[PDB]
Amino acid sequence: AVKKFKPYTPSRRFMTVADFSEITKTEPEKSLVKPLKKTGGRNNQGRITVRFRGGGHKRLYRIIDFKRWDKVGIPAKVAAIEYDPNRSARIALLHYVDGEKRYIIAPDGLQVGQQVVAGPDAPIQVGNALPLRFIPVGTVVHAVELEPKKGAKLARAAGTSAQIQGREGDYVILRLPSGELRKVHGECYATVGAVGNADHKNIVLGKAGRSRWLGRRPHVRGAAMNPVDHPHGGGEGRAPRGRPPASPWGWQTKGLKTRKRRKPSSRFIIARRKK
Amino acid sequence: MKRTWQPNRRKRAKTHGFRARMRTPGGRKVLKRRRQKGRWRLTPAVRK
RNA sequence: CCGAGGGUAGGGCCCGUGACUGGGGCGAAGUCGUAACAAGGUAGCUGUACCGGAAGGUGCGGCUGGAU
RNA sequence: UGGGAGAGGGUGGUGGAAUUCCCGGAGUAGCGGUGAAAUGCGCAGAUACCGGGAGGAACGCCGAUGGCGAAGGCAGCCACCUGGUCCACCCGUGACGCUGAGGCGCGAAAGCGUGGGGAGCAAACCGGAUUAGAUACCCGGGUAGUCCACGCCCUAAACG
RNA sequence: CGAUGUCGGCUCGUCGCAUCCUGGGGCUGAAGAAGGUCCCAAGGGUUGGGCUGUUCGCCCAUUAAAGCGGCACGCGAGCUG
RNA sequence: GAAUGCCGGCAUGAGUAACGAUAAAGAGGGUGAGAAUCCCUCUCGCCGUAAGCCCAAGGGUUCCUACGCAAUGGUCGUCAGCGUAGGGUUAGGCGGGACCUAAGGUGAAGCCGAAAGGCGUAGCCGAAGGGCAGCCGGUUAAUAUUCCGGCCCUUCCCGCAGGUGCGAUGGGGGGACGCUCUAGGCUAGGGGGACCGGAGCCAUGGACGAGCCCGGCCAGAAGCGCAGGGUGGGAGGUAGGCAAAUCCGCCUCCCAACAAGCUCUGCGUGGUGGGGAAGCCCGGGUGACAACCCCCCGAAGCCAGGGAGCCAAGAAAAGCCUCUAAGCACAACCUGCGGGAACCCGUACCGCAAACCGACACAGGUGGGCGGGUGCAAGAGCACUCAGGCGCGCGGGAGAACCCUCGCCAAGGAACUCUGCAAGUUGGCCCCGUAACUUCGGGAGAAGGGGUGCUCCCUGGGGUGAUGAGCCCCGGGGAGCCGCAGUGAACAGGCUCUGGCGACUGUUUACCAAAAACACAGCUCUCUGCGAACUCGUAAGAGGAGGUAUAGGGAGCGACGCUUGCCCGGUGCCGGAAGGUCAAGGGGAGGGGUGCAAGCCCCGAACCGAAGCCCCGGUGAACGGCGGCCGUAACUAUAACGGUCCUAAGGUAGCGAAAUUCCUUGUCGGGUAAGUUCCGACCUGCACGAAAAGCGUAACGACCGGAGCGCUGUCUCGGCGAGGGACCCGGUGAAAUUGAACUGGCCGUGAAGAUGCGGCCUACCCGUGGCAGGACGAAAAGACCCCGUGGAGCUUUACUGCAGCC
RNA sequence: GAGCUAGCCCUGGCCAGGGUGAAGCUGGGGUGAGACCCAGUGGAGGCCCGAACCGGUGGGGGAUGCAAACCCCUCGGAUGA
Ligand SMILES: N[C@H](Cc1c[nH]cn1)C(=O)N[C@H](CO)[C@H](O)c1ccc([N+](=O)[O-])cc1
Ligand SMILES: [K+]
Ligand SMILES: [Mg+2]
Ligand SMILES: [Mg+2]
Ligand SMILES: [Mg+2]
Ligand SMILES: [Mg+2]
Ligand SMILES: [Mg+2]
Ligand SMILES: [Mg+2]
Ligand SMILES: [Mg+2]
Ligand SMILES: [Mg+2]
Ligand SMILES: [Mg+2]
Ligand SMILES: [Mg+2]
Ligand SMILES: [Mg+2]
Ligand SMILES: [Mg+2]
Ligand SMILES: [Mg+2]
Ligand SMILES: [Mg+2]
Ligand SMILES: [Mg+2]
Ligand SMILES: [Mg+2]
Ligand SMILES: [Mg+2]
Ligand SMILES: [Mg+2]
Ligand SMILES: [Mg+2]
Ligand SMILES: [Mg+2]
Ligand SMILES: [Mg+2]
Ligand SMILES: [Mg+2]
Ligand SMILES: [Mg+2]
Ligand SMILES: [Mg+2]
Ligand SMILES: [Mg+2]
Ligand SMILES: [Mg+2]
Ligand SMILES: [Mg+2]
Ligand SMILES: [Mg+2]
Ligand SMILES: [Mg+2]
Ligand SMILES: [Mg+2]
Ligand SMILES: [Mg+2]
Ligand SMILES: [Mg+2]
Ligand SMILES: [Mg+2]
Ligand SMILES: [Mg+2]
Ligand SMILES: [Mg+2]
Ligand SMILES: [Mg+2]
Ligand SMILES: [Mg+2]
Ligand SMILES: [Mg+2]
Ligand SMILES: [Mg+2]
Ligand SMILES: [Mg+2]
Ligand SMILES: [Mg+2]
Ligand SMILES: [Mg+2]
Ligand SMILES: [Mg+2]
Ligand SMILES: [Mg+2]
Ligand SMILES: [Mg+2]
Ligand SMILES: [Mg+2]
Ligand SMILES: [Mg+2]
Ligand SMILES: [Mg+2]
Ligand SMILES: [Mg+2]
Ligand SMILES: [Mg+2]
Ligand SMILES: [Mg+2]
Ligand SMILES: [Mg+2]
Ligand SMILES: [Mg+2]
Ligand SMILES: [Mg+2]
Ligand SMILES: [Mg+2]
Ligand SMILES: [Mg+2]
Ligand SMILES: [Mg+2]
Ligand SMILES: [Mg+2]
Ligand SMILES: [Mg+2]
Ligand SMILES: [Mg+2]
Ligand SMILES: [Mg+2]
Ligand SMILES: [Mg+2]
Ligand SMILES: [Mg+2]
Ligand SMILES: [Mg+2]
Ligand SMILES: [Mg+2]
Ligand SMILES: [Mg+2]
Ligand SMILES: [Mg+2]
Ligand SMILES: [Mg+2]
Ligand SMILES: [Mg+2]
Ligand SMILES: [Mg+2]
Ligand SMILES: [Mg+2]
Ligand SMILES: [Mg+2]
Ligand SMILES: [Mg+2]
Ligand SMILES: [Mg+2]
Ligand SMILES: [Mg+2]
Ligand SMILES: [Mg+2]
Ligand SMILES: [Mg+2]
Ligand SMILES: [Mg+2]
Ligand SMILES: [Mg+2]
Ligand SMILES: [Mg+2]
Ligand SMILES: [Mg+2]
Ligand SMILES: [Mg+2]
Ligand SMILES: [Mg+2]
Ligand SMILES: [Mg+2]
Ligand SMILES: [Mg+2]
Ligand SMILES: [Mg+2]
Ligand SMILES: [Mg+2]
Ligand SMILES: [Mg+2]
Ligand SMILES: [Mg+2]
Ligand SMILES: [Mg+2]
Ligand SMILES: [Mg+2]
Ligand SMILES: [Mg+2]
Ligand SMILES: [Mg+2]
Ligand SMILES: [Mg+2]
Ligand SMILES: [Mg+2]
Ligand SMILES: [Mg+2]
Ligand SMILES: [Mg+2]
Ligand SMILES: [Mg+2]
Ligand SMILES: [Mg+2]
Ligand SMILES: [Mg+2]
Ligand SMILES: [Mg+2]
Ligand SMILES: [Mg+2]
Ligand SMILES: [Mg+2]
Ligand SMILES: [Mg+2]
Ligand SMILES: [Mg+2]
Ligand SMILES: [Mg+2]
Ligand SMILES: [Mg+2]
Ligand SMILES: [Mg+2]
Ligand SMILES: [Mg+2]
Ligand SMILES: [Mg+2]
Ligand SMILES: [Mg+2]
Ligand SMILES: [Mg+2]
Ligand SMILES: [Mg+2]
Ligand SMILES: [Mg+2]
Ligand SMILES: [Mg+2]
Ligand SMILES: [Mg+2]
Ligand SMILES: [Mg+2]
Ligand SMILES: [Mg+2]
Ligand SMILES: [Mg+2]
Ligand SMILES: [Mg+2]
Ligand SMILES: [Mg+2]
Ligand SMILES: [Mg+2]
Ligand SMILES: [Mg+2]
Ligand SMILES: [Mg+2]
Ligand SMILES: [Mg+2]
Ligand SMILES: [Mg+2]
Ligand SMILES: [Mg+2]
Ligand SMILES: [Mg+2]
Ligand SMILES: [Mg+2]
Ligand SMILES: [Mg+2]
Ligand SMILES: [Mg+2]
Ligand SMILES: [Mg+2]
Ligand SMILES: [Mg+2]
Ligand SMILES: [Mg+2]
Ligand SMILES: [Mg+2]
Ligand SMILES: [Mg+2]
Ligand SMILES: [Mg+2]
Ligand SMILES: [Mg+2]
Ligand SMILES: [Mg+2]
Ligand SMILES: [Mg+2]
Ligand SMILES: [Mg+2]
Ligand SMILES: [Mg+2]
Ligand SMILES: [Mg+2]
Ligand SMILES: [Mg+2]
Ligand SMILES: [Mg+2]
Ligand SMILES: [Mg+2]
Ligand SMILES: [Mg+2]
Ligand SMILES: [Mg+2]
Ligand SMILES: [Mg+2]
Ligand SMILES: [Mg+2]
Ligand SMILES: [Mg+2]
Ligand SMILES: [Mg+2]
Ligand SMILES: [Mg+2]
Ligand SMILES: [Mg+2]
Ligand SMILES: [Mg+2]
Ligand SMILES: [Mg+2]
Ligand SMILES: [Mg+2]
Ligand SMILES: [Mg+2]
Ligand SMILES: [Mg+2]
Ligand SMILES: [Mg+2]
Ligand SMILES: [Mg+2]
Ligand SMILES: [Mg+2]
Ligand SMILES: [Mg+2]
Ligand SMILES: [Mg+2]
Ligand SMILES: [Mg+2]
Ligand SMILES: [Mg+2]
Ligand SMILES: [Mg+2]
Ligand SMILES: [Mg+2]
Ligand SMILES: [Mg+2]
Ligand SMILES: [Mg+2]
Ligand SMILES: [Mg+2]
Ligand SMILES: [Mg+2]
Ligand SMILES: [Mg+2]
Ligand SMILES: [Mg+2]
Ligand SMILES: [Mg+2]
Ligand SMILES: [Mg+2]
Ligand SMILES: [Mg+2]
Ligand SMILES: [Mg+2]
Ligand SMILES: [Mg+2]
Ligand SMILES: [Mg+2]
Ligand SMILES: [Mg+2]
Ligand SMILES: [Mg+2]
Ligand SMILES: [Mg+2]
Ligand SMILES: [Mg+2]
Ligand SMILES: [Mg+2]
Ligand SMILES: [Mg+2]
Ligand SMILES: [Mg+2]
Ligand SMILES: [Mg+2]
Ligand SMILES: [Mg+2]
Ligand SMILES: [Mg+2]
Ligand SMILES: [Mg+2]
Ligand SMILES: [Mg+2]
Ligand SMILES: [Mg+2]
Ligand SMILES: [Mg+2]
Ligand SMILES: [Mg+2]
Ligand SMILES: [Mg+2]
Ligand SMILES: [Mg+2]
Ligand SMILES: [Mg+2]
Ligand SMILES: [Mg+2]
Ligand SMILES: [Mg+2]
Ligand SMILES: [Mg+2]
Ligand SMILES: [Mg+2]
Ligand SMILES: [Mg+2]
Ligand SMILES: [Mg+2]
Ligand SMILES: [Mg+2]
Ligand SMILES: [Mg+2]
Ligand SMILES: [Mg+2]
Ligand SMILES: [Mg+2]
Ligand SMILES: [Mg+2]
Ligand SMILES: [Mg+2]
Ligand SMILES: [Mg+2]
Ligand SMILES: [Mg+2]
Ligand SMILES: [Mg+2]
Ligand SMILES: [Mg+2]
Ligand SMILES: [Mg+2]
Ligand SMILES: [Mg+2]
Ligand SMILES: [Mg+2]
Ligand SMILES: [Mg+2]
Ligand SMILES: [Mg+2]
Ligand SMILES: [Mg+2]
Ligand SMILES: [Mg+2]
Ligand SMILES: [Mg+2]
Ligand SMILES: [Mg+2]
Ligand SMILES: [Mg+2]
Ligand SMILES: [Mg+2]
Ligand SMILES: [Mg+2]
Ligand SMILES: [Mg+2]
Ligand SMILES: [Mg+2]
Ligand SMILES: [Mg+2]
Ligand SMILES: [Mg+2]
Ligand SMILES: [Mg+2]
Ligand SMILES: [Mg+2]
Ligand SMILES: [Mg+2]
Ligand SMILES: [Mg+2]
Ligand SMILES: [Mg+2]
Ligand SMILES: [Mg+2]
Ligand SMILES: [Mg+2]
Ligand SMILES: [Mg+2]
Ligand SMILES: [Mg+2]
Ligand SMILES: [Mg+2]
Ligand SMILES: [Mg+2]
Ligand SMILES: [Mg+2]
Ligand SMILES: [Mg+2]
Ligand SMILES: [Mg+2]
Ligand SMILES: [Mg+2]
Ligand SMILES: [Mg+2]
Ligand SMILES: [Mg+2]
Ligand SMILES: [Mg+2]
Ligand SMILES: [Mg+2]
Ligand SMILES: [Mg+2]
Ligand SMILES: [Mg+2]
Ligand SMILES: [Mg+2]
Ligand SMILES: [Mg+2]
Ligand SMILES: [Mg+2]
Ligand SMILES: [Mg+2]
Ligand SMILES: [Mg+2]
């Protein structure tokens, strides 16, 4: 339930904040944070390769467990639910009866004090992870691996999930968060339930300052530039686009499909996205 | 107002210094040329 | 000291009036079409919504104060 | 106290028929639609037929001149939470009642906000007919919306 | 064109006369008063405001009158801009 | 002899401008060849959140002393940051290194590139971050946490005693962290004292006084005290912390817990060591056996890794503790004590500046700390002033114009002007009070007004004490006194009404534009299934992202409210296993050269053969587009209505003479005596219109319009006054410019605007202060304009390539 | 060549004083329970005033300058992009 402010400043009028209700611990586990080398959008050559980045809040990266088949059969108690500045989802700290500790991304409905486990034999309950082939057709699921043993790649953002739609041989058919229909291998792990923090998308940033806190520097329209800078540059007074709308680099940015045609994964994508 | 020369000994040695010049093809040709011309100082003088 | 009132400043209510504009009543000797009263020639009415020169139409749900 | 009937309400699960779309097979010269037509669709393989899948919405038979609710209104099936009500016993209280300006709550549909969902239908809109014309009625399309959550709107031939 | 600064204003004048006023006249469809028109005449004078960058113009209130032109459309090594 | 030629020399302007903040000077005494300028004394002024003091950059001997004055110093010079010489910088504890890591850089392994080279996990380097042991005073002409004095401390080596399963680059803990707010107790710093110490003073009418003036501390081991930080204790189990583990993690059990305990820091005290004013006398001596105490104020500093709240969620590695492994267990480590050992570099001086960056001893620029007192509500603001430092390296006169900065002005009060430009006005605090509209926050300091000093009297709560006095803070009531005037000086909003544009705070053309431009939250379209798309790179590798469609890229629009219509023929994008066209290659009917021949060699039809284009369809918050004619209604005018041409389709809602309207000062209304502007309307919109968004919108704006009130030298219309220049004298002494010059007016002439030609007129020779009409004055080989088969930036359905993609 | 300037990365530092008074919390009122209302507490904000600090709005001066962008008076931000 997003939190709102009274309009005691021009910006507080619209600014909204997460309610941080599910959060039970306000300090990261020390053995699980490492320094996150801020890039500014600049590659190893020193060059901006992703425009308008930098200047946001300092962050420690918390090491997240995206395998989980790492510890088949070893259950763990959900000790805490923590804020993570590096992702939209909240994270859950797990204490394993093993003694080992690690984080997973917090599903919706996870409860501090409940237990979870990974493996072909795990109950179909929230927080448990299984190879895709042992999860009932129809259950929603998150943190899905794309290929076996390669890590969770799909449905990781706040409020997202995939759904098992059926089985076919060594593979099982998922509906990705995008609505795409895709074959994923059945030995790929996933975690029953959807990702928590669903109200994330209802947040209203509120002012220019809030973007800056997040490392988002101001974005400058091509139409505000000159012809040396952008296809949409120049003109006297304001100008319509005068040509098909184009990127800084000249390619068309309305409709033009960009996925590589002869890509091997095409054999595994049943139907391109909706919407 | 603030002008363009703001001397900084560490900046000077690390940019034009002998070891900087020697690291690089262009920098070695600089020393060759300075030596070939008979320069008394191959590199800026800076105190440390 | 209080004090008729005068002066400065800001408010409330009321009346008259105003380029122009909105529909209304009446006039009738016009123009357009014919919405309603018969099953009124697409049964009618209806709250609402969107539309149309105009009466009106269509949608959604409702009433019979609907002919056969 | 002891029983009864019921689409009363709320939450969550879930079953089948049909429509649409998608894949596979088989098949070919039309299909669709009307008062009659045309637009539309179809040899780039449609319609009709069989197999598979997705998805939304509404619940045939029972069904009634029926039942329940204060009204609006409520209909597959199951479970939980919950309201009103009738009956028989005549057990307890001892007029504790009736009505009700203001108040508060509920209030079909359409409509609004935020976010979902979107099969069928369908304002606006586009086209075909009809016609003297036809900003309609009829036909082929089609967006809001119709559906879910939360919050508004507070209307009606809200009628007996 | 190895540069002659461009509109308007301000300041400061000075000149022409095809005279707006004041002085002198003839004619009048000049009774008087007032005016019309032409002649002579450049000595002096020729207001303050509203609008607009404006020159010009319109308007307000006056006035004997509220003249028109030249001086690199006078005047930026005088100002404004 | 000319090239705005090149190098040099020297002229002219000219004894001219100027001599670099308007903080300011005067006299006496000395020195010396020489003195406004050097030294000394007295008087005066200026800074005092500095114009004082400390530190870091940078500078590099500029420091100290002697002896100098050619040049440097905007004058002078005996002086100096200048010339010559000599001296001066002292560390186990301060800073850096012999320690640690950050970004980044480098880089065993590895990867990539014609070469040169590019990358790259570990490792290494890299600091103003982590870590680590010294405080007070004295001493020199010049260094001092460095020398000395006192009191402390760290590490290494060796030894002794006791203790222990010792042992590490391996495991673990810890180091270890944000912003805002903030408690308790202290310290730094400050104020007061009738108390303590002190040389002295009694003026000029009074005062021998609870008089004036001066000072009344600093460091300090252990121990102790106060206040805080940190930390649970024991057993059993164990499958995790890439080996092991008794450590840590997890589970369970038992006493303990807002306690204490143990531990660490701060503060106080503390053996002891220091310091110690005014005044006086020639830096020193004296004061002085100096005193060395009480009360209040009180940090942003300390305890500290304290506490609370919030979202944007806040380095690393070593030191350190602990665990164990090989090893080794007569060793090794731990604790205590003792003796020995302890290296390298910096240290002067300047440091908001005359020593640094600006060519200058340049009104500019330069990071950190300390920055006293009183008063004004507060404060680092303002005025004055302490300590401390200065009077800005040309002076002396004069008392014009004119300029600059400043003060006042009768009557009027915007009449000024493009514009109230500029300058007035207003001005802090306390109280009263305050509108439309509104997104309910605001608008709001709205507007408007009243109060403000001082004295006496009565009185209320607080802080420190003790509950009291004393001190300090916040108040309240009454009666009086003076002045033109009480925030008496300085610092300190003029206000209102109404339009345009942009929602808002922000951002920008360094050095002519701060805006209506850019950005912005928000809205929509679109691409991307992850070895993502996209970006950089030849590549490797990177970014994206240690992210995963509630995510990332691209584009437009731009808070919010109500909305966002019609046209898919062209272009673009998307979809379309049919067809048409289509290259290399395949195929080889047929034809050719040559050879006596087998053969060798060349051409070559049908047919097969991608993407792309053609073709079918979709698509507008994709590029874009969104008409014309004739007729028709009881008067006129007009045309709901009809007809007709054309189109892919003919502009919807809303708005409109507008940031758009040519005609144009459209017409009407409002305001004014008068309104080309303004506001409100109308609509024949030259040439609005719906995300190059349409129409609104509270709040906001150094944006751009219009009006009013207040108040004014803006003006009528000018006057006077002040200081700094201008002027005169002494000192020093430029500049652009310059064919040479013995350089007048008019009317003419002349390449068409003549000091220089003609005629006439006027005119003795040479300066000084002033004004700008001319010398087509100076400056810059006109930016406009044209020309050159000159150049460069930019565009595209110009031509032709290339990358990239298919 | 990034010792000027622009952006980012790492690591440090600075922002006197005063004003406004969001959420929350407690108390009371209210209700069937609530919403909500009032007081006190509280201390939010690209909040308000204003130094340091960062700027550069309007005017004047300067224009062979003190200065190849300065000076004076005014004026913008000053817990935040
Ligand atoms: N205003 C510049 C003069 C100038 C500027 N800087 C130096 N001189 C100019 O155009 N000057 C030239 C003369 O050199 C000339 O008089 C001129 C002046 C004005 C016009 N014009 O059309 O308004 C044309 C020509
Ligand atoms: K010219
Ligand atoms: Mg929640
Ligand atoms: Mg809000
Ligand atoms: Mg709030
Ligand atoms: Mg709220
Ligand atoms: Mg506000
Ligand atoms: Mg606002
Ligand atoms: Mg957040
Ligand atoms: Mg919150
Ligand atoms: Mg949460
Ligand atoms: Mg934290
Ligand atoms: Mg760590
Ligand atoms: Mg990382
Ligand atoms: Mg990173
Ligand atoms: Mg690198
Ligand atoms: Mg490099
Ligand atoms: Mg970037
Ligand atoms: Mg999170
Ligand atoms: Mg969130
Ligand atoms: Mg949002
Ligand atoms: Mg961030
Ligand atoms: Mg932008
Ligand atoms: Mg531009
Ligand atoms: Mg460029
Ligand atoms: Mg280009
Ligand atoms: Mg381009
Ligand atoms: Mg363009
Ligand atoms: Mg443009
Ligand atoms: Mg244009
Ligand atoms: Mg432009
Ligand atoms: Mg533009
Ligand atoms: Mg623009
Ligand atoms: Mg254009
Ligand atoms: Mg591309
Ligand atoms: Mg794959
Ligand atoms: Mg610097
Ligand atoms: Mg230097
Ligand atoms: Mg340096
Ligand atoms: Mg350095
Ligand atoms: Mg450097
Ligand atoms: Mg070097
Ligand atoms: Mg070589
Ligand atoms: Mg040399
Ligand atoms: Mg030599
Ligand atoms: Mg060199
Ligand atoms: Mg009276
Ligand atoms: Mg009808
Ligand atoms: Mg009819
Ligand atoms: Mg009918
Ligand atoms: Mg019509
Ligand atoms: Mg219709
Ligand atoms: Mg009904
Ligand atoms: Mg039935
Ligand atoms: Mg019934
Ligand atoms: Mg009874
Ligand atoms: Mg009884
Ligand atoms: Mg309703
Ligand atoms: Mg509805
Ligand atoms: Mg649909
Ligand atoms: Mg018609
Ligand atoms: Mg609609
Ligand atoms: Mg809708
Ligand atoms: Mg009924
Ligand atoms: Mg010349
Ligand atoms: Mg007469
Ligand atoms: Mg005559
Ligand atoms: Mg005359
Ligand atoms: Mg005359
Ligand atoms: Mg005259
Ligand atoms: Mg005029
Ligand atoms: Mg005119
Ligand atoms: Mg008269
Ligand atoms: Mg003239
Ligand atoms: Mg001229
Ligand atoms: Mg002319
Ligand atoms: Mg002319
Ligand atoms: Mg003229
Ligand atoms: Mg002229
Ligand atoms: Mg002129
Ligand atoms: Mg000029
Ligand atoms: Mg002029
Ligand atoms: Mg002149
Ligand atoms: Mg001139
Ligand atoms: Mg010659
Ligand atoms: Mg010359
Ligand atoms: Mg020359
Ligand atoms: Mg020459
Ligand atoms: Mg020369
Ligand atoms: Mg000479
Ligand atoms: Mg000379
Ligand atoms: Mg001269
Ligand atoms: Mg000078
Ligand atoms: Mg001055
Ligand atoms: Mg002297
Ligand atoms: Mg002296
Ligand atoms: Mg002071
Ligand atoms: Mg130097
Ligand atoms: Mg010294
Ligand atoms: Mg010396
Ligand atoms: Mg000398
Ligand atoms: Mg001399
Ligand atoms: Mg000599
Ligand atoms: Mg000299
Ligand atoms: Mg000098
Ligand atoms: Mg000197
Ligand atoms: Mg010596
Ligand atoms: Mg020592
Ligand atoms: Mg050593
Ligand atoms: Mg290292
Ligand atoms: Mg390298
Ligand atoms: Mg260091
Ligand atoms: Mg040290
Ligand atoms: Mg010590
Ligand atoms: Mg010394
Ligand atoms: Mg051990
Ligand atoms: Mg160790
Ligand atoms: Mg950390
Ligand atoms: Mg740190
Ligand atoms: Mg902050
Ligand atoms: Mg102390
Ligand atoms: Mg004090
Ligand atoms: Mg006496
Ligand atoms: Mg002590
Ligand atoms: Mg204490
Ligand atoms: Mg174990
Ligand atoms: Mg002494
Ligand atoms: Mg003595
Ligand atoms: Mg004594
Ligand atoms: Mg503070
Ligand atoms: Mg590290
Ligand atoms: Mg062994
Ligand atoms: Mg031990
Ligand atoms: Mg050594
Ligand atoms: Mg040394
Ligand atoms: Mg030293
Ligand atoms: Mg100095
Ligand atoms: Mg300064
Ligand atoms: Mg400083
Ligand atoms: Mg110097
Ligand atoms: Mg310079
Ligand atoms: Mg000087
Ligand atoms: Mg200076
Ligand atoms: Mg002090
Ligand atoms: Mg004051
Ligand atoms: Mg004050
Ligand atoms: Mg101030
Ligand atoms: Mg002076
Ligand atoms: Mg001077
Ligand atoms: Mg004089
Ligand atoms: Mg006056
Ligand atoms: Mg007035
Ligand atoms: Mg007045
Ligand atoms: Mg004005
Ligand atoms: Mg004033
Ligand atoms: Mg004042
Ligand atoms: Mg008002
Ligand atoms: Mg209000
Ligand atoms: Mg007031
Ligand atoms: Mg106002
Ligand atoms: Mg007094
Ligand atoms: Mg002052
Ligand atoms: Mg003020
Ligand atoms: Mg107003
Ligand atoms: Mg606007
Ligand atoms: Mg703007
Ligand atoms: Mg703005
Ligand atoms: Mg707006
Ligand atoms: Mg803004
Ligand atoms: Mg701001
Ligand atoms: Mg500029
Ligand atoms: Mg510029
Ligand atoms: Mg510059
Ligand atoms: Mg410039
Ligand atoms: Mg420039
Ligand atoms: Mg300027
Ligand atoms: Mg500008
Ligand atoms: Mg501005
Ligand atoms: Mg913008
Ligand atoms: Mg929007
Ligand atoms: Mg590239
Ligand atoms: Mg890579
Ligand atoms: Mg990456
Ligand atoms: Mg990464
Ligand atoms: Mg991502
Ligand atoms: Mg923008
Ligand atoms: Mg339309
Ligand atoms: Mg089209
Ligand atoms: Mg098209
Ligand atoms: Mg098409
Ligand atoms: Mg085109
Ligand atoms: Mg084909
Ligand atoms: Mg053949
Ligand atoms: Mg077109
Ligand atoms: Mg367009
Ligand atoms: Mg139009
Ligand atoms: Mg108009
Ligand atoms: Mg308009
Ligand atoms: Mg227009
Ligand atoms: Mg025109
Ligand atoms: Mg016009
Ligand atoms: Mg016009
Ligand atoms: Mg007019
Ligand atoms: Mg006119
Ligand atoms: Mg105007
Ligand atoms: Mg104007
Ligand atoms: Mg008109
Ligand atoms: Mg016209
Ligand atoms: Mg545009
Ligand atoms: Mg526009
Ligand atoms: Mg509104
Ligand atoms: Mg507005
Ligand atoms: Mg602003
Ligand atoms: Mg502005
Ligand atoms: Mg004057
Ligand atoms: Mg005076
Ligand atoms: Mg004077
Ligand atoms: Mg003077
Ligand atoms: Mg004077
Ligand atoms: Mg001639
Ligand atoms: Mg002539
Ligand atoms: Mg001659
Ligand atoms: Mg001759
Ligand atoms: Mg002659
Ligand atoms: Mg003459
Ligand atoms: Mg002249
Ligand atoms: Mg002059
Ligand atoms: Mg001449
Ligand atoms: Mg001239
Ligand atoms: Mg001239
Ligand atoms: Mg020039
Ligand atoms: Mg030129
Ligand atoms: Mg040239
Ligand atoms: Mg030329
Ligand atoms: Mg030229
Ligand atoms: Mg130019
Ligand atoms: Mg030309
Ligand atoms: Mg040519
Ligand atoms: Mg030619
Ligand atoms: Mg070119
Ligand atoms: Mg830092
Ligand atoms: Mg601040
Ligand atoms: Mg309060
Ligand atoms: Mg709280
Ligand atoms: Mg506050
Ligand atoms: Mg603030
Ligand atoms: Mg602020
Ligand atoms: Mg503020
Ligand atoms: Mg700056
Ligand atoms: Mg300025
Ligand atoms: Mg001004
Ligand atoms: Mg002035
Ligand atoms: Mg200049
Ligand atoms: Mg200045
Ligand atoms: Mg100033
Ligand atoms: Mg401020
Ligand atoms: Mg502040
Ligand atoms: Mg701010």
